Amino acid sequence: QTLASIKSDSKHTQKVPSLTANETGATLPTTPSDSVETRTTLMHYTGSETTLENFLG
Amino acid sequence: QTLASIKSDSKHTQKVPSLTANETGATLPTTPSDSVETRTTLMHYTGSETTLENFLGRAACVHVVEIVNKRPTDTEEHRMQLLFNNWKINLSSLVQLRRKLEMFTYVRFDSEYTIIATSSQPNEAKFSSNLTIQAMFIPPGAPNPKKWDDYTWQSATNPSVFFNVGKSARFSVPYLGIASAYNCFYDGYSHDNSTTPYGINVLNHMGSMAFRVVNEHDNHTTHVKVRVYHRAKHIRAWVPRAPRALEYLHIGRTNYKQSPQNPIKTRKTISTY
Amino acid sequence: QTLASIKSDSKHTQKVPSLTANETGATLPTTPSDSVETRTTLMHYTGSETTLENFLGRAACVHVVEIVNKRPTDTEEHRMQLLFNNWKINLSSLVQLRRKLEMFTYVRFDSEYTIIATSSQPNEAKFSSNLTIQAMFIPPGAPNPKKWDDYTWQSATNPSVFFNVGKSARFSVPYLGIASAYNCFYDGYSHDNSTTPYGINVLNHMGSMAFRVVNEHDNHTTHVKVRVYHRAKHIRAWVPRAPRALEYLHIGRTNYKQSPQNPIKTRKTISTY
Amino acid sequence: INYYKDAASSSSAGQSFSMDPSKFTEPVKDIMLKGAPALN
Amino acid sequence: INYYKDAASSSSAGQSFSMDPSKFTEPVKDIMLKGAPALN
Amino acid sequence: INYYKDAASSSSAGQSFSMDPSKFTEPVKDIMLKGAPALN
Amino acid sequence: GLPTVLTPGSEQFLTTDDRQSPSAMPNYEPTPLIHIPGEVKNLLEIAQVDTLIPLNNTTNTTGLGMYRIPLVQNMQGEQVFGFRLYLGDGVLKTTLLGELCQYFTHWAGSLRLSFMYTGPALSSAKLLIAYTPPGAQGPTKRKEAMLGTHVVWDIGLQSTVVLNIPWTSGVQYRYTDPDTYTSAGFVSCWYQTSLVLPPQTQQTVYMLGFISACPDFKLRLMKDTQSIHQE
Amino acid sequence: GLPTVLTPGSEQFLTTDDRQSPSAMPNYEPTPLIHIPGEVKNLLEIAQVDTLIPLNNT
Amino acid sequence: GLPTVLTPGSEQFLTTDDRQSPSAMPNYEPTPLIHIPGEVKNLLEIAQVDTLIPLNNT
Amino acid sequence: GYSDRVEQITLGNSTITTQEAANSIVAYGEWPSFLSDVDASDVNKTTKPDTSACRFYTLDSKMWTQGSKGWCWKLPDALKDMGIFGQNMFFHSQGRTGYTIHVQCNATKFHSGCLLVVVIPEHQLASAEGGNVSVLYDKTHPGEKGIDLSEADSTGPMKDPLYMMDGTLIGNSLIFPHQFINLRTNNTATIVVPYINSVPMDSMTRHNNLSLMVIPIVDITATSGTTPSIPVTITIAPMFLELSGIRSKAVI
Repeated sequence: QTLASIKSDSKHTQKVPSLTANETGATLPTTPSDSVETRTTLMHYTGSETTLENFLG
Repeated sequence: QTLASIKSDSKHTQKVPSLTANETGATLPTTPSDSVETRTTLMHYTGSETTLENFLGRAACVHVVEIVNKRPTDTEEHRMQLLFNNWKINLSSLVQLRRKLEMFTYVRFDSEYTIIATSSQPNEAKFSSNLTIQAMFIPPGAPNPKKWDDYTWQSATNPSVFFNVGKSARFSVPYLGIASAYNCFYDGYSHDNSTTPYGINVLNHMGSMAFRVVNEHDNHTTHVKVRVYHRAKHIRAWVPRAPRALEYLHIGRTNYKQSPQNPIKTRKTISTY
Repeated sequence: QTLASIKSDSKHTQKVPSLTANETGATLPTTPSDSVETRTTLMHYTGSETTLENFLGRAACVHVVEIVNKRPTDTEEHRMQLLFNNWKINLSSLVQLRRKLEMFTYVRFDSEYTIIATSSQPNEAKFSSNLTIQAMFIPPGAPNPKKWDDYTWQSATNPSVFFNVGKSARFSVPYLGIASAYNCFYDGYSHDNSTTPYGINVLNHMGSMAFRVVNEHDNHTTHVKVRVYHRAKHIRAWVPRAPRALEYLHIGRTNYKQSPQNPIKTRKTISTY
Repeated sequence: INYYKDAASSSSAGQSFSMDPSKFTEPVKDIMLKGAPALN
Repeated sequence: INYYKDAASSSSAGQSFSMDPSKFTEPVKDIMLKGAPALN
Repeated sequence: INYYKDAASSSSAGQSFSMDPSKFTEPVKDIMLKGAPALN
Repeated sequence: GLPTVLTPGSEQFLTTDDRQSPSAMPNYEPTPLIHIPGEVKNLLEIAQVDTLIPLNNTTNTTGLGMYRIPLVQNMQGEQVFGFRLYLGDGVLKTTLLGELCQYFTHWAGSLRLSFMYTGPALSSAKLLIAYTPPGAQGPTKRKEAMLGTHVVWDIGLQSTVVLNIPWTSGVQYRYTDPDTYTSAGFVSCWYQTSLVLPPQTQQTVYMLGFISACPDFKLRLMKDTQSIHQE
Repeated sequence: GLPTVLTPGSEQFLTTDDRQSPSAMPNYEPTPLIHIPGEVKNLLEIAQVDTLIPLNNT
Repeated sequence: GLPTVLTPGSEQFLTTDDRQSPSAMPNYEPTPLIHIPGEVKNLLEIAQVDTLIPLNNT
Repeated sequence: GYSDRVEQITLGNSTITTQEAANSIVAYGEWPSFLSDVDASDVNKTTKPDTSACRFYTLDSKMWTQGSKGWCWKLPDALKDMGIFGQNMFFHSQGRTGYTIHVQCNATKFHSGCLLVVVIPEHQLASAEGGNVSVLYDKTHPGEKGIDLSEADSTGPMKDPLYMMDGTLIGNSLIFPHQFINLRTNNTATIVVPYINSVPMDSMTRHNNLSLMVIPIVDITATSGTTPSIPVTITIAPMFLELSGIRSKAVI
């Protein structure tokens, strides 16, 4: 399985994932761990339900 | 195989399995060999019949609906006139099943449904008709048909089943959560408000199942009753609880009559055999 | 293969297989070779046809019930009017089977049932109807339906079978004991009391099977007869006994007519060929 | 070949047995058809 | 023997388990039926 | 398990794929979420 | 096209059958299961848990009175209680074991009774608890009761006595439902000595009855209960 | 879905047939069999036992 | 002729089922697939793309 | 040596000492513990108040007299005003905890009677009005006051203890974690209960997890004198308190 979230503690840094520019057209991926402290946890999910095949199938 | 009893002879000892304290809440296991002399003998039994899986794994009628083949009437909604009949899913409707499930606090299983339709013609119909029946599953948030022939019946994304009267449909439905187990009881509210409804009805959001007679209107009214049966598979349950003694009143509630009949039968004396 | 007979020539001896004493209760085996000269020859036979399994392993009609599709009448119980018809299980009802079973004192087997329904419409019905028939097994102690549409029919725990008229149902039922074999006869009482019923009826607690027409009332009465067939499987039997000669009177009893007809036909003389 | 798990659901197999009529024809203690007198 | 891929479509197998009544009959911390006094 | 020869007759198998959202979320030439300024 | 033959039972609906069936929700991923305390595998696990017996179900007894067995003062050789032993009926009808057993046709294996004395710490008594196997009526006198399976209970420091009722049967299984043929006999209790309370004390004291299955308890065939109805 | 063909006799009831069938009582455990004297395997075992002839049936 | 048993659900139409079925056009050869930009495998790939919120829907 | 009847429970900055106790119960055979990384679905780092909340709190004692029907408390509701634990319930979206519950009832050797202490998970209550009437929030969340089954309330839950406010006979309630206080021997009951739910963590305010009931199965009585009156004191502590989703204090 894979993680939905990875434990992350308070940060004080120069790197700021929370600031960007949507003008670029990018939707760069961010996680809750970028905005808040988080607990480590599993997805327990494959996305099978959302496959194109199941949607139009 | 295993033994039901182990040969045991008369004892005279300091160890006394026959004395305990139920105050502890323990129900420490004892055997006949603790009270009496016994012969050695085999169980010849596995307990297979008593498995939770076999207990809750038998099909039971859950719900019965009625739909008809009838010429729509301009003055009535297609639900007022039973051209279409949307059952809100709840296994509590037909209480034999309800009790078997209520015996546990949390229950998890996959469902298997069997749907059986039977027609009748109480009128002057000149012939029978093996009507095609459609069942459509409508998850919470999904469109609810307004008309017997509404666009919703296209079932573009909604699971649907077609079968004829006299035939049956069968299909499996995986555990729908949303939690890790279904709640049989809920000691709470949907939210923090004095007037909010209390009890399991808060969590019961399994959606509804819509039934329809697919066939166009005939020259007479036909009445179709559809019986839905449910069987659980891969059943797990937690925290067993005492079975209800009193008659049920309403779905999702533990309410009972203000002046209930005592389930316990009486006798003239404690000494009467 | 094995021999039916072994070549044997004329004898003049002291050993005489032809003389014995039936007083001993023995039926010591003898062969044609003991009385006459014989040719050697093969059996060409296994006895498969005569196995107990094949003998009691053919299906036989056990019981016939009648149920109808009819508008309930306020003045009659749904058993008085045959909307529902609870058969008490007993293989002794249709005596051909009874004899085959009575030939043994103790019999053990798994059962296979086949249930066949046929409808008829003696009235002015304008059309046929392939009614759905429900059979429900009601173990001893289980609720007995009062109404054709009673709650008991939910079959939450009771085994149940649904099939249409013109179709048949088939299912297996494992040996139900409670003893290690079924008793065909019981030389005793349920308990030590002068007025207690005598005979196998004491032990026959196989429960009952309830039949119902599932369909709602049509515009005419429909009569359905349901025939139940039984076949034994994995059959074992002990202590064979002489087959009954006289006509049976009642289920579970060995009673016969006070002045019975002698099963043995007569002739003018013992010398008549 | 079996489609069900309960033993009851199995077919009526299928195993023949040898005959043993001695239980019913020769229950008599210590005898044999030797051609010898039955009672002596 | 399985004809479908969803787990839900499988038969109600089929694996028995040993019993564990101690969860309900002996939740009591640190005791045993030694024949010893229950409270001492 | 297949009963027909035309591919069209096969079942809707059955092979999952990993996701690749970058085609739609990061088509932008030469960038990365380094926490670095998006435009510099 | 493989030649096939249909057999009787084709297209029947059997509520106790088990077959595979198409999923109505392809590729659905169920919520992960987390550890939940109290998992149950067998009903027999539950059957072994003690519950109260409404033994004092006498006419005009109300509330919790039914679960209190009175003991009183200067009674000697007298009967405290007694009942015919039924599993799916009698005083056990509404017990946990009872209700579980109402879902089964047949039952075998030993039962346990236990009694908790709830009277004053300064009080004492000796009770005879007895079981009378089938084939007899009563007991009506202690002298009869003592001839069965019994235990004398020294109501002292430990409050609870356990009586294991053995499977005294010539039949492998009994019916849960009342049945003369497979009846289980009787249970009774007598004052072995008497209830003794401190000087100048006059009052009724009580004990609570409990029932549970023994480890050797067996249930054989499922059926509907008679303990619920619906309109 | 495997292509199949039905043949004559489909859905017939033959009283001498032998087929498997679903159990109405899943996981049921039958009463253990104990030794019972007089077990019979074949009717021919019985046929070999002498019985009286009502010869003087006049 | 292999003995078979039909079960409930025989001949039902289930819109979410998946079975094989005969081709109506035997030996048909589909047009070759060429590379087309923007292939989608999962709806979740799309769900991760920012879109505007009509927040001021007053 | 040691005797089972004598025990000390230390928790946080509080202790309980008993001399006449029955062996404590760990419900369903499992100790309270923290949510694992394979149970959690909540990405928020959780809070573990530990000592500041996980200590014994005592609920106002109630008197046990002849005729008393028994009492019921809901958890966590009963502790909603209990200092830090209390406040944490309103500042967090969700939480998780087990409990240690102690029911104390002193008496002499001249007293008799017996309480049944039962912890019932998801004890969905029947309305006093029956029918299809629900029970109002206000009557399922009395806090420390608990529900006195002896007190009539036409808008409250059913009160008759024969059925434990749910149509189910009390006799069979012993299926639930329970312990008796038999004045003859023990004078206290102790039950340890793990977090029980279908959901890893849950609201601390819209929902109760446990229902603690104390019922006088056998009425209190003395060998002599007037009707006795013995206080029943209940002391409860969170075991492993884990909280999540900090937000403005809930107002209800």
